[PDB]
Amino acid sequence: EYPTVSEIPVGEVRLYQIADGVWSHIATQSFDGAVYPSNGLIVRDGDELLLIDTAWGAKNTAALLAEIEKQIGLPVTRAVSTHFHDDRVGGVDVLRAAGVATYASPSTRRLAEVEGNEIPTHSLEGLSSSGDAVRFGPVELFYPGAAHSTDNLVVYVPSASVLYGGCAIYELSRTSAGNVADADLAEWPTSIERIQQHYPEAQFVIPGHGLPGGLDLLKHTTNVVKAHTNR
Ligand SMILES: CC[C@@H](C)n1ccnc1C(=O)O
Ligand SMILES: [Zn+2]
Ligand SMILES: [Zn+2]
Repeated sequence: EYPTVSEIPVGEVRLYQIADGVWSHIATQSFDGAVYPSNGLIVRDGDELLLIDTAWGAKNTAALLAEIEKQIGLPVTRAVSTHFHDDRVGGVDVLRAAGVATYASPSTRRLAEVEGNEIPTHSLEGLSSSGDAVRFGPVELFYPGAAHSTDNLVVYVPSASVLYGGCAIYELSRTSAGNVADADLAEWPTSIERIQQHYPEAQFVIPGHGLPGGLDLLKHTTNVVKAHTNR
């Protein structure tokens, strides 16, 4: 069973093996009066690991690296943040000090600097236009357009048919919008449709927060965004 926000003390990180060489990482964080789970991805890259997103904070990201060393025992050599928010770049300094090469699009680095969040060192070129995709080792990076944020990327693992949607994709149990302060509500369904059109073969869909599912998380998210738009 997938670890839920109830089973994880703020400060611990769980790993969940989705497929051969693919895991999600799950942390918890307190925010605005509540506790939320948060997902990222780990993808084996030969004898190294590619990390997708921090574990939401320096303390959680330290624990994430410890859990990876304990349960997998391969070095994290590169990390990609999928947008500029704290649940995605909070902990980047921890990764860089541990020798991880940290990456984000110039869009994400720009917005993180404006916001005062941690800034990944390296830039991912070739993702500034909606529908752009670039290979990054064992994953493909995709910019679907503005959704949860203007810079949000999704990540596809071709070998395992795993689509990591990040915060642009909601889990089924979430029936109201989350933090939409930086969102483009008007474009979000269109951006989700680009994901569906580009990855129709996806078998495992991982939202930014909560339980994984299939491609039906995409239509669920569009439904929730439209309902919010209409409120
Ligand atoms: C999922 C709950 C909301 C508040 N949230 C917390 C952190 N990130 C988000 C998001 O919307 O992506
Ligand atoms: Zn966000
Ligand atoms: Zn988020």
